[PDB]
Amino acid sequence: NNELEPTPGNTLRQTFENQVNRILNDARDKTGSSAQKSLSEYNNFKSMVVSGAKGSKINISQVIAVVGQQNVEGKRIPFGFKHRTLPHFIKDDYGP
Amino acid sequence: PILEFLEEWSMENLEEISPAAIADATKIFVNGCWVGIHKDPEQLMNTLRKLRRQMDIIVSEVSMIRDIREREIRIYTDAGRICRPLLIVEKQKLLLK
Amino acid sequence: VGIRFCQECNNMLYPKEDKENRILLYACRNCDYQQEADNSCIYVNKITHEVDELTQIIADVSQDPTLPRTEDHPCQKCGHKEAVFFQSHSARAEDAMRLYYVCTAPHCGHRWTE
Amino acid sequence: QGIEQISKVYMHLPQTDNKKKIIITEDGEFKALQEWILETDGVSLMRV
Amino acid sequence: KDILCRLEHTTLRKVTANTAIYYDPNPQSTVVAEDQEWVNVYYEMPDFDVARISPWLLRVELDRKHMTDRKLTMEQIAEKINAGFGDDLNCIFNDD
Amino acid sequence: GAKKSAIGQRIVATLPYIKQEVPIIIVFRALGFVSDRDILEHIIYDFEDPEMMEMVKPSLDEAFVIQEQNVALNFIGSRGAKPGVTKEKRIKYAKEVLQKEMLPHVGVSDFCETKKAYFLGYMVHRLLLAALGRRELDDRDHYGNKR
Amino acid sequence: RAPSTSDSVRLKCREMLAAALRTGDDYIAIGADEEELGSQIEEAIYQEIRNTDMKYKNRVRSRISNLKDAKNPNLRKNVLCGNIPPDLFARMTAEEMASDELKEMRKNLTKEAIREHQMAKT
Ligand SMILES: [Zn+2]
Ligand SMILES: [Zn+2]
Repeated sequence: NNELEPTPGNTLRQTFENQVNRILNDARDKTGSSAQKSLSEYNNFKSMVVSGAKGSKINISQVIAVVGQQNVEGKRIPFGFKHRTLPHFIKDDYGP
Repeated sequence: PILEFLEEWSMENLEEISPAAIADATKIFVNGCWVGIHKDPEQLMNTLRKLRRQMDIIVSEVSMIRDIREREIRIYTDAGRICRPLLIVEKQKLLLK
Repeated sequence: VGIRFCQECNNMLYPKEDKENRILLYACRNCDYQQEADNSCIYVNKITHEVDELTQIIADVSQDPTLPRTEDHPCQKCGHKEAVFFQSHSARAEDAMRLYYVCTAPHCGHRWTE
Repeated sequence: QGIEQISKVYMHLPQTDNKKKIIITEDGEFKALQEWILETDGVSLMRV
Repeated sequence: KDILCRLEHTTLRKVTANTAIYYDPNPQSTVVAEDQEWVNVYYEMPDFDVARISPWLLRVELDRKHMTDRKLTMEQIAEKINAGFGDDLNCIFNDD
Repeated sequence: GAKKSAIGQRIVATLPYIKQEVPIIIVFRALGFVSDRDILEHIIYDFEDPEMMEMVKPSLDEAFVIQEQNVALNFIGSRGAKPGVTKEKRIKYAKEVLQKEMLPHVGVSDFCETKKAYFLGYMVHRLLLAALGRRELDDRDHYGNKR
Repeated sequence: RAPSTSDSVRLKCREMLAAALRTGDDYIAIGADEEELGSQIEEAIYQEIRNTDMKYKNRVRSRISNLKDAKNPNLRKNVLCGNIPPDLFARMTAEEMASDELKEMRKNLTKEAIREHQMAKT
C-alpha cells in the first residue's frame, strides 16, 4: 500500500528487508530463549554448553526450536528464477 | 517436424511479413533460430503441449518456454538440456488416476 | 522528440536552423529534403522517471499461472472480481513495492495501480 | 558544492562508546558525549 | 547536515529533474508561455541580449527539494556556470 | 572531455575473425540496407516509443558517413584480421565473413541475409531492453542457460 | 531622501521598481510616493553592493519579482504603508522571511519533514 516510509540512508526495499530481518531475528531469539529456559538441569546439551566445552546456545535453539533465517552473502535467498526463489511459489513473494 | 507443423499452422515466416506487425505478435524461435511470428500464443502453446503429451509429432524432452511478458515462444530440441519428469495438474487435480 | 524520416531515402532528418526566417527545418543530409519542424524541441531527456509502468505492462499476463490472483479489487471496465497483481521489478523505479493489477477476465486488459 | 571523490555521507550519533566524545568532568570523571559524526564513502583528507 | 552539504559532492545532475533543447529563436517571445512572464523581467533590463541572442535555448528544470536539501540557491548555480564558461553562456534564471 | 559525451553511448559489434569492432549500422548497411527506416524496423518494432528511438541516434550518426553496402564491406575488410590486397578483395572477404562467420546458425546461404538481419536487429533490440532496464540481465549461473 | 543619479541603469532600475509598486493600486490606497520609495530602495541596494554587477541586477530583479506577485499582497501593503522600512526591504534574505505566510508554513513543514527524512543510523 506504499505506506512504509524508508529509513534515511536506506532505500524503500532496504528498509522493508531490514524490518523483515529484525522481525525474524527477534522471533528466533525469543524462541531460543524460551527453549533455553525450558531446559532441565539434567539436559545434557545444557551440560555441554554450560561447561563451554562444546556447542553454544544458538545450537540448542536451532536443534530444539527454530533453525532460523538462511542467508547467502548476508542476504535472504535471491530470486534465482524470474522473481521466484523456487518453482513452488507465486512470483513477487517476500514471505519468510 | 516442429518447423513443418508450425508452417502447417498460422505461423508467418520472417521473409514474408511487414515489420510493423512484429510488435503485436509473439516471436517464435527454434533452438534459438528465429523461425517466425504468431498472432495467438495461448492457442499455440496449448496445441504444442497437447501434441507433446500425446507424443504425435513432438517427442518428449522438447521444451516449449513461453515468456508472456516478452511475447516470446522458444522451442528447444537440442541435446545437452537437463530435464526431469513431473506429474501434470489440471483444474487443481491430478491427471494421474 | 524529433523522429522524422526522409520521404526520399527514409533517413533521419537532422535539425537545421533557417536564419533567413528564424524557423526550425528538419533537413535530410545527402538527400537535401526539408520538412517544416513544428515540435520546437529538438531533443529532450528525462532524469527523474518520466516513464510509467502501466504503459509497459502487457494484458497477456492475465494467463500467467505463476502470478498470484486476488478477488478483492474488481475491474473498472467490466467489474470482474479476480485480478492478477504483481510488482514491475524493473529499473527506473528502484522501489517495486507498489502493485499493478490486471483484470483477469479475457478481452478486458484494463490495468491499474494501488 | 561539495568536495570531489565523495558520495553520500552518513550523519549519525555513535551509540558505541568508543566513537563518543570522552571528556574529563570537573570531578575528574570520564563522560562520553553523544555527538554528530559524518562517515563518508570517499576520501580527500586535506580538503575536509 | 549543513556542513555535510559542504562535503558531499553535489553535481548539477543531483538537483535537476529534466532538460530540453528548444529553438525559441526570438528571445522576447518564448515557445513556453509560462516562461514568458518571468523572461520579460530579464528582458526589461537586457544585458548582452540587446536585440539578439543565440537562437537556440537550453531549458533545464531544477528539483526544488534537492535545492532546499542541499541548501543551494539559483544565484550560486548561475555564478558557477558563468565562471565555468565565462561570458560564452548567458544564463537567465527564474526567481526562487 | 571534448565530444565523447555529446554523442554519448553508441553501439558496436565485434564479429569473429575481425581484429576490431565495427559500428552496428555499418554492419546493417553491409547486409544491403541503406534506408535508416528499414534498419530501425528490424531493430525497433514500435516507432512510437521515443526512448528506444533516442537510444539509436548516436550509432546512426556515427555511421552516417557510409551509405553504400560496398563501402561498408570495404570498411570491414580493411579492419579484417587477414587484410585483403585491394578494395575488391577486402569487399569479398567481408562478404564471405558475413556469409559464413557471423550468425551461421541462422543460415549460411545468401538468401538468408534478411533472416540474419532480423536476428541481428533482435539482438540490438534485446540490448536496448537491457539498456532501458525493461528486461533483466541474464545470469551466467542460471542453469537453464547451460548445456 | 533619495539621492538622484545620472546613471541610466540605476534610474531604469528605479522606474521599473515604481512600475512594480503601481501594481494593485495599493499606492492609491495608501498614498505614498512610490517613485521616492523605489529610489530609496535602489540607493540602499547600490550602497550594499557598491556596483552595477550581477549581484546588483539579480538582487533588484528578485525584489521586483517579490513585489509584483499577487499571492503575497500584504508584503506590498506593509512596504507602502511604512510598516516595513525601505532600508530593511533592501536587505531581505530572499524568500526566507520576505514571503507570504503560507509559503513559510510549508517551508517549516518540509523543514521538519527533512528531519525524519535524514536522521537514521537505525
Ligand atoms: Zn533524403
Ligand atoms: Zn475487466
